[PDB]
Amino acid sequence: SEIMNRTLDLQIIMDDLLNLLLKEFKLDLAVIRLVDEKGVLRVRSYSGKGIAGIAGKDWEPEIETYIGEAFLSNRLQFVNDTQYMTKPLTRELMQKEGIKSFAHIPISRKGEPPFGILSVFSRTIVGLFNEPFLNLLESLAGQLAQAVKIV
Amino acid sequence: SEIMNRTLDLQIIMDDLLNLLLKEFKLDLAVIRLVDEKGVLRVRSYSGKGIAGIAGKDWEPEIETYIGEAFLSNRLQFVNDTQYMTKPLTRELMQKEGIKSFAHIPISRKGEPPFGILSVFSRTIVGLFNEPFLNLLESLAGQLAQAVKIV
Repeated sequence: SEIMNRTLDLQIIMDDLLNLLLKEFKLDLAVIRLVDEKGVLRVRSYSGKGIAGIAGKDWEPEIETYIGEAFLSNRLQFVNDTQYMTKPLTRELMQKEGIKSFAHIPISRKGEPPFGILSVFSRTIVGLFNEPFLNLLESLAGQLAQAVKIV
Repeated sequence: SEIMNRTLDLQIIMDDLLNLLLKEFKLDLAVIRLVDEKGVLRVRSYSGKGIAGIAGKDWEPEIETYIGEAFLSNRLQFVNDTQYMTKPLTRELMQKEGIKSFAHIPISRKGEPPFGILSVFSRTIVGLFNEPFLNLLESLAGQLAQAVKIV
């Protein structure tokens, strides 16, 4: 109940942060996933449209996906131009959704194993993910990590 | 953490229900508020646009508002046509947002004190809230009440 209310507060924090991110940058979709008790990466927050399609499901982390690789290696993964991906069906599925550019960023406290992924997608531009922007996403991700741990 | 995950599941249940409601009916905004520890009605879920305006804040329940009256008396309150409200500034503020019609429905388990309000608004039509539709909202509200209590 107290923990319940802190979790509901956590939700609003996450949702507001993704909404501000989409306002400020040429991203069209953003998703936060958190590991549940069973270790599945569950969708807990998202902003923009597309959650009902390709970028929107729950994931058992696995090295064969970009998102599983980010989580499992604790290192960001990104594609600056979807035309040049090496996974041909996945590439095809994503371009069909209009995705030009994407990134998966681990959500972890400094020196600790990640407990989620921040995933972001532009249907708008390629080349979004230069080092300055990756800097900012990792800052966003750290502030999310902090807020979760609070609960 | 377990309770945390059940609360995050509760969120998705609420959000999906309001999204389905707005799909099926000529409502343009829906809000769920739940009482926090201090007794304030906090916005915990919403669908549609308008949350950043008049229909969107947290409320200390009070008999001088329609929403406080619904909560405090445990009885639904509704206005079928905003042109005929007796609160002149409030009426003016709402019509300026384009609101034609609204309802506040207590969220309670059968025979128990309410622990939230389901508020719904149409910018689309007057007369929405006939008895059949009020039936359905109270059913929605009971299924929400159940889900919260689960957590």
